[PDB]
Amino acid sequence: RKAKVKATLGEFDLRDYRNVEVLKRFLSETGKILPRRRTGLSAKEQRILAKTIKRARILGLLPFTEKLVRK
Amino acid sequence: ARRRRAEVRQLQPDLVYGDVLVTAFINKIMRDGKKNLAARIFYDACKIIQEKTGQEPLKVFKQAVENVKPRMEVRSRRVGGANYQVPMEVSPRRQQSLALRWLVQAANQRPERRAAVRIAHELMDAAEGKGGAVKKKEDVERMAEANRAYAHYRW
Amino acid sequence: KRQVASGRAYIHASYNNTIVTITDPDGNPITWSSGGVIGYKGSRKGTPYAAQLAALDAAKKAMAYGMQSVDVIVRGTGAGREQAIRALQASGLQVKSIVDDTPVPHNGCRPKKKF
RNA sequence: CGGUGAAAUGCGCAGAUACCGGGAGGAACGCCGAUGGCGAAGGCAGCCACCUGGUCCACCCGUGACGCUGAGGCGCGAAAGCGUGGGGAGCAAACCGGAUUAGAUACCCGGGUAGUCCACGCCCUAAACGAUGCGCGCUAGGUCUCUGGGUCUCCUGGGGGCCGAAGCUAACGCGUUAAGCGCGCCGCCUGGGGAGUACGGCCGCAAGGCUGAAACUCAAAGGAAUUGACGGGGGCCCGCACAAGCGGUGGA
Ligand SMILES: [Mg+2]
Ligand SMILES: [Mg+2]
Ligand SMILES: [Mg+2]
Ligand SMILES: [Mg+2]
Ligand SMILES: [Mg+2]
Ligand SMILES: [Mg+2]
Ligand SMILES: [Mg+2]
Ligand SMILES: [Mg+2]
Ligand SMILES: [Mg+2]
Ligand SMILES: [Mg+2]
Ligand SMILES: [Mg+2]
Ligand SMILES: [Mg+2]
Ligand SMILES: [Mg+2]
Ligand SMILES: [Mg+2]
Ligand SMILES: [Mg+2]
Ligand SMILES: [Mg+2]
Ligand SMILES: [Mg+2]
Ligand SMILES: [Mg+2]
Ligand SMILES: [Mg+2]
Ligand SMILES: [Mg+2]
Ligand SMILES: [Mg+2]
Ligand SMILES: [Mg+2]
Ligand SMILES: [Mg+2]
Ligand SMILES: [Mg+2]
Ligand SMILES: [Mg+2]
Ligand SMILES: [Mg+2]
Ligand SMILES: [Mg+2]
Ligand SMILES: [Mg+2]
Ligand SMILES: [Mg+2]
Ligand SMILES: [Mg+2]
Ligand SMILES: [Mg+2]
Ligand SMILES: [Mg+2]
Ligand SMILES: [Mg+2]
Ligand SMILES: [Mg+2]
Ligand SMILES: [Mg+2]
Ligand SMILES: [Mg+2]
Ligand SMILES: [Mg+2]
Repeated sequence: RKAKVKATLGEFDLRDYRNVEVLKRFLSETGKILPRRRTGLSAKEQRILAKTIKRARILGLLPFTEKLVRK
Repeated sequence: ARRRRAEVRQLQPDLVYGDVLVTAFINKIMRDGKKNLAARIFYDACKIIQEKTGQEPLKVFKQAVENVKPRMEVRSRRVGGANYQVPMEVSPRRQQSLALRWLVQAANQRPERRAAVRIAHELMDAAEGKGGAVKKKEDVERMAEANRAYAHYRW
Repeated sequence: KRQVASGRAYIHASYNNTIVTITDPDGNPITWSSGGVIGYKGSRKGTPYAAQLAALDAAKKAMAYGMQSVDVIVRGTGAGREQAIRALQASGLQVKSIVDDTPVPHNGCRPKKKF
């Protein structure tokens, strides 16, 4: 239990593909859509999120991929 | 040694200087259990050393070992193609032991007619940094960082 | 001839060989070096030591073009990718950043039989 | 540079590789992604909108036995493969060249045509597998999971898994997702090899497919489980077995 992104957030719309400030938090240091293990999301939730992020990337708002910066 | 680690033999201290290193060396000189002849070849070689340098042979001795002690060596490993010559650092004891052996082995090479001298000279030369005692140290140390390209197949 | 203050150090390590090119802050290469340029033949180029060499020579040629600092980009999985970095790190160039940008297809060309 | 155990073929001073920017093209969609979902099967995953099938739950409103199965028929049917046309990045049968090896004529490396991709028409086979036909009723429970409903501690449907009562089984195993207890209906089996061969008939442009023998010959062919042995299988352990040494044999 490193940190669950379900808790660090109030309530939001999972079908909202424009809410970058939320969505941003379900991706990794790379653009990669986090695993349900780190998202804490339901089984149904994760599939919905999944599509919303895809929609939003295609819109230009979220990244397909990043580059890992050795921090 | 498959069950346990073998426990190093504790040697008897030398009969003139007390340094166990003296004895260790002596043993390596002798052959066929001829310990008396050995001591004589040692201690007479000290006399030549005490003669032709003036200082104390014990210490020329205890110095000629540091200058043959190899700081690391090459051992052997086989991976997935054949046998890449691997480098690896050399323990406390193995150094001391390799040294004594090498001193004697190459002391015995020298042209000098008599044993006591041959020891005395190599025990002097090497004590400074020359003579095939060191050149077989400066050899095993050479291949240590000449095949350091293969220094990632370590154990 | 030119004078290059800061720059880029790109490190592309194969399983077979590690190449390092150094460029200007616009990304145009200045001098480069590899494991074979170091003067190795086959299997031996793809080696944490060969790579430590490739990097060192790369920065050697480089600091002669006035090189002072570098941002580092590594592309690839492979031996001495890590060595190439540390070689750069302790070469005399101040290492501003490190990044990995190994290209991961988002599932495109069918690979060769042995993958 | 690439490439392998090592290496060459190949590519490179017509400037390659590595690096930045521009452009074209094809093919497949990383993360989510699951041991998950949907489908009658074959099969189906970037995103969007349109057209469209199956399906589950609640309400218990309408019909009033209208149901189940199904020879033949008809339609669907992975991959490869055929015909015409388009397309061709990557890959890659055959084929070309490098190595390996006693020899490779394969496994490894560098190339490369069909093909892989789209449309249209064929082909119709499979370890097309749960190797388990469909429908219905009956016979402890536990646990994990996808997905509905409720007076949502828990209760109640429909899927997907693991473990198990009774029972069944040659055993392995199955066990409310039955291989248990029963009824209905279809398909199929009847010793091994010969053989999915022959002949005949049907389909097919072809490649070939479906249907399918006997003579002969063997006395077994088989399934599961047991002990052992062996493995260029795994795990732990030991012997001067290797290693670390000292001294020899092999030469005279
Ligand atoms: Mg032990
Ligand atoms: Mg480019
Ligand atoms: Mg083209
Ligand atoms: Mg199903
Ligand atoms: Mg299937
Ligand atoms: Mg009613
Ligand atoms: Mg009525
Ligand atoms: Mg009525
Ligand atoms: Mg029906
Ligand atoms: Mg029917
Ligand atoms: Mg077909
Ligand atoms: Mg096809
Ligand atoms: Mg065709
Ligand atoms: Mg054509
Ligand atoms: Mg050939
Ligand atoms: Mg090939
Ligand atoms: Mg090719
Ligand atoms: Mg009901
Ligand atoms: Mg439920
Ligand atoms: Mg169930
Ligand atoms: Mg069971
Ligand atoms: Mg029982
Ligand atoms: Mg039932
Ligand atoms: Mg039965
Ligand atoms: Mg028969
Ligand atoms: Mg018969
Ligand atoms: Mg048949
Ligand atoms: Mg056939
Ligand atoms: Mg057949
Ligand atoms: Mg026929
Ligand atoms: Mg015909
Ligand atoms: Mg058939
Ligand atoms: Mg059997
Ligand atoms: Mg064994
Ligand atoms: Mg031995
Ligand atoms: Mg011998
Ligand atoms: Mg003899």
